[PDB]
Amino acid sequence: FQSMSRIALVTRLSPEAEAHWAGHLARALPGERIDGFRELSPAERAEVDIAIVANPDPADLAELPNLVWIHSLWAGVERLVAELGHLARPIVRLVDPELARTMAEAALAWTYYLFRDMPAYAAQQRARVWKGLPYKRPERTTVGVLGLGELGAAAALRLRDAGFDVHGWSRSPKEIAGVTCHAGEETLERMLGQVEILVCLLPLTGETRGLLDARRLACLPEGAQIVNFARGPILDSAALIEALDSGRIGHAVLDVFEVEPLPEASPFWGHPKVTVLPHISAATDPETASAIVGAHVADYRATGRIPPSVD
Amino acid sequence: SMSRIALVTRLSPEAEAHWAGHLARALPGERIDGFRELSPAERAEVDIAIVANPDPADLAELPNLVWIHSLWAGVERLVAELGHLARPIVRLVDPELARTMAEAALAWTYYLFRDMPAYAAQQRARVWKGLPYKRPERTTVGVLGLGELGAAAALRLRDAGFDVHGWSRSPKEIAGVTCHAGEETLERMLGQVEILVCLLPLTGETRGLLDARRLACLPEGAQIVNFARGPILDSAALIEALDSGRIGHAVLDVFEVEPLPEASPFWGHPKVTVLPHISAATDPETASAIVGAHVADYRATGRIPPSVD
Repeated sequence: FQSMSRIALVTRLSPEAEAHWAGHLARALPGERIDGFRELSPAERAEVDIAIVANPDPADLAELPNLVWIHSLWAGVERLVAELGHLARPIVRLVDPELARTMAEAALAWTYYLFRDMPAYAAQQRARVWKGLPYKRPERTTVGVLGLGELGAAAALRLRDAGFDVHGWSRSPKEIAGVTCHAGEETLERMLGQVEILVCLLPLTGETRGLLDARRLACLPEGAQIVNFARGPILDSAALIEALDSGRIGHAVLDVFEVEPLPEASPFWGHPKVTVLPHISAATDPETASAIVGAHVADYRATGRIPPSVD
Repeated sequence: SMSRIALVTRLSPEAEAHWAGHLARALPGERIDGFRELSPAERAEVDIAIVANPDPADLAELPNLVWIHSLWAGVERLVAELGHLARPIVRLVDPELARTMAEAALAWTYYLFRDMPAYAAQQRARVWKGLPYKRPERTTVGVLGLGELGAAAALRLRDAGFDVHGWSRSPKEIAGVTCHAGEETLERMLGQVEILVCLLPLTGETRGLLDARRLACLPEGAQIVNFARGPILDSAALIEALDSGRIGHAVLDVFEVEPLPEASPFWGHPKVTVLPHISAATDPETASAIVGAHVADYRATGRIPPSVD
């Protein structure tokens, strides 16, 4: 017999979440043989040359000999490259050309969530309290964006077009029309000082790890609200909790955490001033994500060319 | 001897105080107090009441009252309810209202679209689980009512990328929005709408418009936002549609009794988001100046502004 090729879907998602993906991937890649890792026998595993993954268990990936390369379903594979660099199979991240748009949407939707007092109304609804809160217009409301790369800039422009008084910070100079742009660590504290809602869209490096520490959080106005779409380590967890408790920070929408899935024992889950999101601000719709995986897979079947991978 | 103004509301104390401060700035010459702060002698001095969902019982304790200025745009409830006083009622026509209502339409569409209720429910249960996203362009959003508010709202939604459908009783064309006209087309419109935003005025033709039958026309799991008025929507029918799964969620801002009594089932319902009439939310800075001008003109001329009747 001619030996046969196949694809394993290796995740640690809920079974219904994995099955949702399987269905979409099957649509995008008809004829490929795609199975949940759990469904494959040892013979079938030895046939697998491509793994499509979402937070896979390394133990499962190690049970696939003859594996050639990996396609993540996620955009952020930093967790994965560290966890699995050692398997010496290229890792391909899911790069979606519409990420900036979708992240800018999310910045706006969650700024509105805070601006329009949705959390407070939800809390009051649970206590059966009817109580309208003071409204002021966006134009008298200062919104800060940390990070002015492709995502931060897109986000700032959506916020601007919504009518907010938008301030931007970056390490280098940036000029974005209708947005007051601040440059360098020197101007950061003056920028934080004026901002009622802060949206974080910074990349994680040496110079940004712990950038939002106890000191810097204290620079924000009393009651300021924060949205973290960046990475966990940009923000000092324990310092955020103390600032929340004391009232310095009014509310925090958190999408990114040092450990993900966020462990059950994190105090963030229960915290009254915290909204926890499971790393979805910028997610691709699975139809689009699947079609991109599909195209990459199809190109490898045609050319033997592994797509551009990560270090 | 002198005149004075009473601020008569059933808002939160801090919401009332926010208004008092702004009104005081817009009307420095005047004496303005919260109704509760006035003694019976002082009450007899009051000639103008500035109101927001006032308690009629309070307005009745002001004898020499001449006219009323509402802080709200929709005073239809009030004119009927205060018919027995036969005193002019002046509404707030505020130019910023359309912008602010359109903002709200968008923000709460985003609340539903981005799955915020479900993520909140997961958070309470300590469940980490990303949900499928689909783009706005593949997502149909309906607006009921295409007056000044509904049209503004439709345009914000359109510019957000949503597949926007509009319904009104009269013909109307809004660019980049699929517009439906007349009660005949209503059910075909409801039929393809995933999120429905209600911005209809209360009239004879709209009382009970969203009844059991019409709710059933929506696709399974459709989500609704009611920024219109309580009687547009059949309460008990909504609750049964929520329970059965026909309707996935409902954001409700408007109720015939406000504050919403502690015993309403809407408070404790897991598929309901209750908002305390924040469809009346308006920046008081801007609004106060309009009240101010009206009050000032009456102090100068004795002319009551154009009232409703």
